[PDB]
Amino acid sequence: RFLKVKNWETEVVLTDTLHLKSTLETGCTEYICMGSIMHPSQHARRPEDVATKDQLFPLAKEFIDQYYSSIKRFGSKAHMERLEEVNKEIDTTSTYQLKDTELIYGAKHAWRNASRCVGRIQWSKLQVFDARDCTTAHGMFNYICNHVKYATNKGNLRSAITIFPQRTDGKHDFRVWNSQLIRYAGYKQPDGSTLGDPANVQFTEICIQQGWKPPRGRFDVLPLLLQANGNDPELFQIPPELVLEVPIRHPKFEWFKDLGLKWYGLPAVSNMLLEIGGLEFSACPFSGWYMGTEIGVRDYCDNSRYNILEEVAKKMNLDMRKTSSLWKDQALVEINIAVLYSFQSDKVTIVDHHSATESFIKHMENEYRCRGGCPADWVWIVPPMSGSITPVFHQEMLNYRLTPSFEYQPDPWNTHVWK
Amino acid sequence: RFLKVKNWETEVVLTDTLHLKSTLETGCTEYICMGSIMHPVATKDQLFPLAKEFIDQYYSSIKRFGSKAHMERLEEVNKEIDTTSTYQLKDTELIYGAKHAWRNASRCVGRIQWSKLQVFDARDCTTAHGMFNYICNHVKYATNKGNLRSAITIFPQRTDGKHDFRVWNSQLIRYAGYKQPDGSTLGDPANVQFTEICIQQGWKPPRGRFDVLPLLLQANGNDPELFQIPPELVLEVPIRHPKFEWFKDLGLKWYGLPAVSNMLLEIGGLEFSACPFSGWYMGTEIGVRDYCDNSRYNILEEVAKKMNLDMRKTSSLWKDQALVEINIAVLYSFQSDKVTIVDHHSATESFIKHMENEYRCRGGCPADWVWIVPPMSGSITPVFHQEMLNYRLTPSFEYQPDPWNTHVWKLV
Ligand code: HEM
Ligand code: HEM
Ligand SMILES: Cc1cc(N)nc(COc2cc(CCN3CCC(F)(F)CC3)cc(F)c2F)c1
Ligand SMILES: Cc1cc(N)nc(COc2cc(CCN3CCC(F)(F)CC3)cc(F)c2F)c1
Ligand SMILES: C[C@H](O)[C@H](O)[C@H]1CNc2nc(N)[nH]c(=O)c2N1
Ligand SMILES: C[C@H](O)[C@H](O)[C@H]1CNc2nc(N)[nH]c(=O)c2N1
Ligand SMILES: [Zn+2]
Repeated sequence: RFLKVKNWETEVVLTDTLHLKSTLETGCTEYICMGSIMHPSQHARRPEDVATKDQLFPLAKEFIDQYYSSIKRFGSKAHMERLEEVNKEIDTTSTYQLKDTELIYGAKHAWRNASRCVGRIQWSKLQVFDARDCTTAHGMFNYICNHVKYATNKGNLRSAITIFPQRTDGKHDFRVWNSQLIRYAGYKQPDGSTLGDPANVQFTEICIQQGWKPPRGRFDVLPLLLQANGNDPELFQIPPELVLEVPIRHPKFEWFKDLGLKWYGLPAVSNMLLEIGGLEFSACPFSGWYMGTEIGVRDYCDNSRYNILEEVAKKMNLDMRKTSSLWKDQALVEINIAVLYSFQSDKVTIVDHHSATESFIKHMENEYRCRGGCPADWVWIVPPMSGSITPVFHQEMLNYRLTPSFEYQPDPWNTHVWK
Repeated sequence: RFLKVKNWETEVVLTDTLHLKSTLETGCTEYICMGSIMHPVATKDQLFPLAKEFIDQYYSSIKRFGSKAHMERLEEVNKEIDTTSTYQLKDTELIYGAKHAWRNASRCVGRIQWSKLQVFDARDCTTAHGMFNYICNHVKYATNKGNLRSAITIFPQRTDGKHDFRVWNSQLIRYAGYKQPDGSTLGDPANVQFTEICIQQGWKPPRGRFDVLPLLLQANGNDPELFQIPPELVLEVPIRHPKFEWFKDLGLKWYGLPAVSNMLLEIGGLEFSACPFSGWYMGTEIGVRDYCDNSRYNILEEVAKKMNLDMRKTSSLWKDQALVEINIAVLYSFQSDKVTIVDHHSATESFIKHMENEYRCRGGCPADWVWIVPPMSGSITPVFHQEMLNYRLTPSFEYQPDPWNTHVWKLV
């Protein structure tokens, strides 16, 4: 009927009715909760390939309805024309095309709806680049460069999304094969260890296989591997002057700069699927700006990532015999101090996890005020260090799936037939 | 039906069949997940299937299912429910029930020790003085001069609801909280309400920072009664730091024995409304939650102050820096006094080992990621990366209303 969530630090109780508009399954049941499953559900809104009219149109009707409801219409002339227009369009092309307004609406609301995104207070300030006229990988390279350059903005990062042509039959997808626009290569060393970023060893090998010439450093920005209209993907090197990087140094430890660490400034997720009114935009790279922990905790300290903890602990002269000295926890703090200090010293947008989580609490409040709820994944929202000293740790959250949304999709090299 | 859980750090995949045996709700629906919600007497007819379920499972665990003894027990339980509208667990069933309620505690990271549980049967207890005696012996046994040992003491089960046994304390050892006229709090701000209840019941408070609270014990539905745990049974650890000589000057201490006492133990449909159980601490419970939660002792600013940290902006991570040192202090202090403690790294690693074993021998292990992940350094512990299925098996430990919200006072 209606569900309350409580913050146990402040005893604020919020009352959620927005979940009544939830469309697809969470993966949980009355008897089993999957809230820590990374991909709990395969409930998609349309079949795998080109859907029949009774399949795609209801999804379309729902989104147009929602969009016109959003803008204080519904039933207006333009709404009833838009329905008949989408009707005839599906009647004659098995798909339909979004107007520019609806596309901008759907992107912003997919972001707004992203229960895993702590950054959503910014949701309505999204720059939407319409790339639906794109037709070749070279055109995708042009569009993505413009995205990177606009979003980077000489460090004053700007949120943006570039939306390439929607899926038609499934054999013609546009995909950015890179999981993110800018990542560092991972190199399988002969002994068995790994140089660079271990997460990317496979993708780095597809790139080498596709003819990329690895510099074989620790921070080799990977080429783009762009696929247009289902064709074989093509490699492009992003102009280095477009890839802003921050050398990581520490405000107290002078020896820290000598770890040779740097990171890139723009986080740009490029492997997710944007779904609006039943249409599926398989190539929609979206970017914002980093939360320090993503680099300082996950990218740097995960065991199967850069794994610098013991290296930094050594330089710190920390008791590393046993776990209880908390040498890992201590170094982990210093690394995230360095990351934050470095980005701010170079005037590159970055938000610490205290500020970010605080903003999200404010966002939840706004959303419950105006929308009647805010889907949020507590497992993703709580930062990967110092969880309980951030306000979201003490904040109950309801999770549910609202459309438009960003969705996971298979890695294209698992599903692509080469030519 | 099967369900797979992945570890994204190791790629190990486990297959959960055990979830097919849960029965009460998780709180989640098919379209909403409530996995971060903290909190989401039986008739004769209701009790028979619950009883049979538990007796069936006990006899299954001991490879005696279908046996002569299984079937007579089942019939013997049915007669009791017919006669008395309830039944009595055998001692073996009580021990097994209690161990398995711990085993099934999806929020508990220390379940690798679930089968080493000392079970104190206190179902013959009739008065608050009796409960105190039992609880004193529990505390002495568990504390074991710092070599802490897991233990539960089980008092008589619910009958009509009018005769509940209750430990009104949320935990057996807690420090008192006193709000001052000026709004400030002395002691443990969490326990201010419960301290007020004791003071009203007659407890004379020392009004200090680490006053061990008195037990407030209710037997057979009667008004609860006050008892002072004998001070020699409350092992405490003064918190010092290995590096900062100044840390001892914070005057911090903590009690060695964590002993939860406000929960309900549910075995075969029977409700044991008073079942205090204890183990030993994970360091972050004290060092992160007890000390650094804002609603708690809130010593981050104090500790950061003494670290000459820049506390102007959050991005200096002064809170994270001070939190780590505090948790080092907690572990170093307990270890130096040879009082059992476990750091969150060692604890999470053992629980993964345990979880894996539980999938192998039992077909799964229900687990609450929101509670298993430590409250600091979350992703540098192995559990953060471990997918976990959450579901509710019985026997279970269950939450229950605070007794002062339900008790109807006898004394005029
Ligand atoms: C503007 C600054 C932003 C910040 C600080 C931010 C923060 C974050 C963080 C920390 C995560 C978790 C990332 C991880 O642990 O891998 C996340 C997830 C996510 N964000 Fe945001 N975000 C921002 C902008 C955006 C934008 C512009 C979009 C889309 C238009 C977006 C959509 C998402 C989605 C879909 C996820 C889930 C990703 C997944 O499931 O793998 N975010 N965000
Ligand atoms: C032996 C060492 C033990 C360790 C290291 C341990 C560790 C923990 C921790 C860290 C929590 C989370 C507590 C919180 O954040 O408030 C917890 C919860 C819990 N533990 Fe264990 N525990 C231990 C023993 C036990 C025993 C002996 C029992 C029962 C016989 C038990 C049953 C539970 C239950 C039911 C919870 C959930 C608490 C709640 O829901 O409020 N644990 N444990
Ligand atoms: C828009 C946006 C803003 C922001 N501030 N952050 C993000 C998240 O962006 C990245 C995320 C990752 C890691 C993704 N992670 C890998 C392991 C996993 F698969 F298990 C879960 C997903 C690497 C990157 F380079 C990223 F830019 C996105
Ligand atoms: C057997 C066992 C071992 C262990 N290692 N730990 C525990 C849990 O022990 C305690 C937990 C708490 C606080 C519980 N917490 C209160 C705030 C909340 F209500 F929000 C959520 C529950 C206080 C204490 F004194 C504790 F001993 C139990
Ligand atoms: C809102 C949220 O569920 C709440 O803060 C939970 C989070 N995880 C927790 N985890 C543990 N171990 N103990 C807790 O009290 C909590 N509190
Ligand atoms: C198993 C677990 O769900 C997985 O490791 C999750 C935990 N929470 C996370 N939270 C964020 N923000 N990002 C992640 O990659 C993860 N990983
Ligand atoms: Zn759930």
